[PDB]
Amino acid sequence: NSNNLDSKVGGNYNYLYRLFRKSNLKPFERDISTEIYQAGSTPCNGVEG
Amino acid sequence: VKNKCVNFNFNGLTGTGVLTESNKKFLPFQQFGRDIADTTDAVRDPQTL
Amino acid sequence: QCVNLTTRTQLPPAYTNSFTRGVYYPDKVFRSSVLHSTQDLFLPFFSNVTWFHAIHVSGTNGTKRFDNPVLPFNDGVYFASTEKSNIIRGWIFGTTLDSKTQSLLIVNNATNVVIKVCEFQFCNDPFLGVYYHKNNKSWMESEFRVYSSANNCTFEYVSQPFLMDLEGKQGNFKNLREFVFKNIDGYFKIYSKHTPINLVRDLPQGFSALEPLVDLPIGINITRFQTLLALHRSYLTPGDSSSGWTAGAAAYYVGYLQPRTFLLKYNENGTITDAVDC
Ligand SMILES: *[C@@H]1O[C@H](CO[C@@H]2O[C@@H](C)[C@@H](O)[C@@H](O)[C@@H]2O)[C@@H](O[C@@H]2O[C@H](CO)[C@@H](O)[C@H](O)[C@H]2NC(C)=O)[C@H](O[C@@H]2O[C@@H](C)[C@@H](O)[C@@H](O)[C@@H]2O)[C@H]1NC(C)=O
Ligand SMILES: *[C@@H]1O[C@H](CO)[C@@H](O[C@@H]2O[C@H](CO)[C@@H](O)[C@H](O)[C@H]2NC(C)=O)[C@H](O)[C@H]1NC(C)=O
Ligand SMILES: CC(=O)N[C@H]1[C@H]([C@H](O)[C@H](O)CO)O[C@@](O)(C(=O)O)C[C@@H]1O
Ligand SMILES: *[C@@H]1O[C@H](CO)[C@@H](O)[C@H](O)[C@H]1NC(C)=O
Ligand SMILES: *[C@@H]1O[C@H](CO)[C@@H](O)[C@H](O)[C@H]1NC(C)=O
Ligand SMILES: *[C@@H]1O[C@H](CO)[C@@H](O)[C@H](O)[C@H]1NC(C)=O
Ligand SMILES: *[C@@H]1O[C@H](CO)[C@@H](O)[C@H](O)[C@H]1NC(C)=O
Ligand SMILES: *[C@@H]1O[C@H](CO)[C@@H](O)[C@H](O)[C@H]1NC(C)=O
Ligand SMILES: *[C@@H]1O[C@H](CO)[C@@H](O)[C@H](O)[C@H]1NC(C)=O
Repeated sequence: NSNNLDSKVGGNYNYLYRLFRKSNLKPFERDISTEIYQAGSTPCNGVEG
Repeated sequence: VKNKCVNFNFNGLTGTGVLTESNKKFLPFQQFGRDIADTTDAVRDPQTL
Repeated sequence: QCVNLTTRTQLPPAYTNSFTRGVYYPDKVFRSSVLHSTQDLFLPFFSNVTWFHAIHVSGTNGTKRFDNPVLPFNDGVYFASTEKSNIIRGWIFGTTLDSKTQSLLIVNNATNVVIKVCEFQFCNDPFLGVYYHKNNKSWMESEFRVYSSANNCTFEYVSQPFLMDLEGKQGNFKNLREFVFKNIDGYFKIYSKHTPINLVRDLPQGFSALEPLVDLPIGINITRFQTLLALHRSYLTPGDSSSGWTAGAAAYYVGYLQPRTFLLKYNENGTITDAVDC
């Protein structure tokens, strides 16, 4: 636990996690892309909505 | 200690046996030698190489 | 900085046979006078291997081949190179060879060996270029057009400086160098071997076990790879940097690894001298 170090009174938002990936990661694989994830049939054009 | 029945710990690999000078020429990426029975029958000394 | 090369004659792809090449040491355990059966990603014996050239044949039409296509990376690549003037300079591996994803670059800069896993906006025609000065009668590295931009660089390695003479040697291929590239569990496994050889046309016939070279902890997705070669410029071959170039004679052969069981023979000296593809 690192609550004494990684927590801020107003909220520490510097730590990020990946949600909405197309497929599961391979073992020891790193994905740092920031492309917009398309959940529906309508295709995105770099815009969130 | 050579030419004597000793317990040995070579780079974490423990065993019992007699260590003698070998004519085998290990490749630089090789540390242990194994026979047909997969037993460690040769070892490179981590200090004297 | 990206330059789109032109004046390349269109030729059908070439194919050849890999007889028994591509065998590498499965592990780092010494074995002598033994027949060891092991299952691994091996290049199948007598496999259909793609063949690429780099040559500028003098003539009216002739042939001006500079083959650096984007080839698949299915499970592992056997890459052989017959060269004499150090034309094959490296490779780039990735999925989408642009800034969207991360890519690996293993290149020879004629001074250092650079291995960078990072987000590269790779050029459509990436290459290197050596200029030949008539006054000095000397060859110097002058062009590096592999990528346009590099961002979010996670892995970097630069080797110790060297010389790597860039003279455009003429005659026979004096160097066969073989690599095996694998991408397993976030590790780029590179096995390498070098043999003198002396020929002009095809992939050498024989047996030579590849030794483990490096295990890069890159942790990236790789499905495609492109070979980076070096072209030649001098007082000859005038042009606008897209036609004013010539290709030094070189060739490289690409085969693909498959999960196979091989019976390897270790002689009394611990060297893999023969193999059987079961
Ligand atoms: C991955 O790359 C991002 C883009 O870097 C910027 O654009 C390049 C083309 C180049 O000009 C470079 O110098 C720029 O800095 C990094 O920056 C973030 O990009 C997002 C766009 O999706 C932007 O909203 C952020 O403001 C920007 N941050 C910074 C500090 O520039 C990424 O940096 C990390 O990821 C961000 C989501 C954010 O958490 C940032 O604080 C992080 O440092 C790069 N990601 C890595 C290196 O993991
Ligand atoms: C590694 O990269 C390949 C290619 O970029 C990914 O395969 C693609 O997967 C998407 C959906 O996941 C498909 O729409 C594409 O058609 C696929 N392309 C190819 C060439 O296969 C693969 O999913 C990636 N692997 C991981 C673990 O992310
Ligand atoms: C970069 C360059 O121009 N190389 C040219 C060489 C060089 O002049 C000599 O290798 C060094 O003097 O000479 C050629 O006739 C040759 O041998 O094929 C043509 C070739 O284009
Ligand atoms: C330490 O190990 C090295 C091998 O890397 C060896 O050359 C050297 O003699 C050793 N030193 C001692 C004091 O044993
Ligand atoms: C080279 O040609 C390709 C053709 O698809 C093009 O996409 C690319 O932009 C060109 N490069 C330059 C530098 O013009
Ligand atoms: C190798 O494959 C190509 C097409 O992929 C084919 O034309 C050629 O005949 C094949 N080689 C052999 C020896 O079958
Ligand atoms: C190649 O790159 C290395 C590091 O990026 C650099 O030190 C070296 O000078 C370069 N060599 C060239 C540009 O010929
Ligand atoms: C000749 O060599 C020197 C140093 O080796 C270099 O600075 C010079 O540019 C070369 N000549 C030409 C015409 O480039
Ligand atoms: C094994 O090595 C020795 C000495 O290095 C050499 O004399 C012998 O010919 C080698 N054996 C084989 C089969 O290469």
